[PDB]
Amino acid sequence: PQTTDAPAFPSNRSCPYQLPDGYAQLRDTPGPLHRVTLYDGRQAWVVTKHEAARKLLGDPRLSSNRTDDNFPATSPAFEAVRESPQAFIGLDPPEHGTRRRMTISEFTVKRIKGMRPEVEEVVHGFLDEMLAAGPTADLVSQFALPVPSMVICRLLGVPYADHEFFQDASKRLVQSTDAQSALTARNDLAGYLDGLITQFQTEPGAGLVGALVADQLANGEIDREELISTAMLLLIAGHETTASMTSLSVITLLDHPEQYAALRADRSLVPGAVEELLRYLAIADIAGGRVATADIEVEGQLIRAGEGVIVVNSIANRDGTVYEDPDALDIHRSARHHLAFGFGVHQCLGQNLARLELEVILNALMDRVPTLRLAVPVEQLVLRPGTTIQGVNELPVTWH
Ligand code: HEM
Repeated sequence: PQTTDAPAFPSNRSCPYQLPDGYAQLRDTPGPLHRVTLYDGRQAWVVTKHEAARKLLGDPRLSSNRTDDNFPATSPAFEAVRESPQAFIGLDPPEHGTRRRMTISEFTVKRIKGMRPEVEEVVHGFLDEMLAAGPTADLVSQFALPVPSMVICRLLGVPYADHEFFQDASKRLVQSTDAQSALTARNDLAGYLDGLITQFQTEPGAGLVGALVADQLANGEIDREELISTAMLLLIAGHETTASMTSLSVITLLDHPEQYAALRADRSLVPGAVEELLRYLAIADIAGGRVATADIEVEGQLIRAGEGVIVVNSIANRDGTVYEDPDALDIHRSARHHLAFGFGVHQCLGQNLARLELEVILNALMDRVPTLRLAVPVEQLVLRPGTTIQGVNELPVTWH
């Protein structure tokens, strides 16, 4: 018999908005932790319950150091991160805070509020274009990706004129199935950002990269390679997460037409619906990895120093002790306290930007394209694997 008490992890989704069978199994198994086997045969722990996930994400004994040999890499592609200097996502205190603080001023509530006109312009512009062209369209390449791309590039000071290059590099990295393809995509982006830094040293300019070059880099308070990695992190996260939330939300909303109609009739529901979609779709388990630097006892189970732990926020978000009937999409529920953005010192820096983008995107689609519908059946879509950010390669749509 082939039964194991340490199942292969991660698993791939067969439905965009449902837990893989293996994950539903882990969700139902008692206790905060479960053993899994990673692609390389190493055993790690997964965290599968909501409160335990918050506790462990808050535990400084669980390090985010991706350069540690014992870090729970889930594919050969993940060997691209550990090669070059880490952005603050891969740092622990105190280095984490000193670096994160260099970027936080771009993401304040006041700044995000001030960005609304820009986001609305960008959303409606790419919609103007896609709609004028007429159906059939790929919602991913014509809308879901370029919108957040343009927005984050403005925030960063990355010239949108180079979009074909850096969007392809982003796409290659996210779709990477091996180490060499990931390393090449990373190096391509790194060289591009390196040249941008030199350009800023000659001629100062707007955007976070411009500011970091003029200030911290000029004071030697950040390494050039660290600045590259930081800009890269913000660029890729800025592009890829919102793109996936857009595509998957459209698919999910169209599969729940009663809720989608309700959303259209009462736009005050949009912010709450965005939270529920974030909870339900939980696109970023790829960002729950940790390595124990000391023994941690968790409700009778022992995590040993040197063991990998992955906090699986999609499974945690389906904890029925927190969300009644957790596998039901309910745009009227309180999806508050969800872990789609993590918890603690590494909680998503871009979360409020993401929330603004998704609110504007959903309102715009309901306003401008009320007849939007998929042009192929949901079953024909190709979902990305559990080793990357959740999403679809392409999303064929049509409308009146
Ligand atoms: C759209 C939905 C998004 C989801 C579901 C999401 C998810 C996550 C998660 C789970 C983490 C925690 C990683 C960890 O604990 O190791 C994270 C961190 C982070 N995210 Fe987001 N993200 C989204 C959008 C964005 C956007 C639009 C940006 C803009 C740049 C962004 C930038 C970041 C950064 C810089 C971090 C690292 C924070 C730190 O380590 O201190 N994310 N995100």
